[PDB]
Amino acid sequence: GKDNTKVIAHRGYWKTEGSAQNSIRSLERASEIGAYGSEFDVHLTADNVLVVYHDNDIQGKHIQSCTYDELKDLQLSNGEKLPTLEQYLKRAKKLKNIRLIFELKSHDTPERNRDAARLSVQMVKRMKLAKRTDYISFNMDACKEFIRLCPKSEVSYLNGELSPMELKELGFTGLDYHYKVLQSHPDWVKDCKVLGMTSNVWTVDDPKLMEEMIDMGVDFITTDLPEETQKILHSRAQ
Ligand SMILES: [Mg+2]
Ligand SMILES: [Mg+2]
Repeated sequence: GKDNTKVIAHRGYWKTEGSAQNSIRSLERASEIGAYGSEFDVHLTADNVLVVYHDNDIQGKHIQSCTYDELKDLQLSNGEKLPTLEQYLKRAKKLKNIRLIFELKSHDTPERNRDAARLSVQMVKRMKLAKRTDYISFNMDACKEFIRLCPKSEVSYLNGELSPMELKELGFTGLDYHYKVLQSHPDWVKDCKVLGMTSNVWTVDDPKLMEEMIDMGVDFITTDLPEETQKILHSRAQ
């Protein structure tokens, strides 16, 4: 029957010429290929500036305890400067076709996670992107604050241990779980459907596994090879 699986470019479309994880180029290239969404990772600096980067440390600097001034001139793998979230969102605003899959990274206390989530929602709001921005996090305190602040927004849990029923009760609108969790709990995708929630799986790059997850009926696949997933979905729709 009909596949209902859409493609999320993990860290943007970075496995392509001139691109880099979590970059302006990767966001642009995700849009250029027509992916459903582009995922990116967000930290709050010591001085409350939101920046875009996966790892907790960049070139020996721990992002969450450093000021933005210490970090601002550090370069990505393609020579771009470390993006501010504001810069990321200014570019995303002109890219109309694409959903923004905003991962808030885990912060150092529950209260700091709440602060990072509040400031994230404020930035998304002032940049006029609340309609196109979905939140994901490993951190439960961050997720709960996004749910509280944005009851009509999409919020999915990353960490893998809560059933869809448990997530629905907390006000989540989806799960976004490691593929092995969904292999270990093969009924959770169906339960999400029954519960009116979305299912997302990360980070799936092997073609046999993409097929397995599409067969299971995941709403989204988060991948470092987004064009391969698109090809597979196109061939299957023939
Ligand atoms: Mg079919
Ligand atoms: Mg991420």
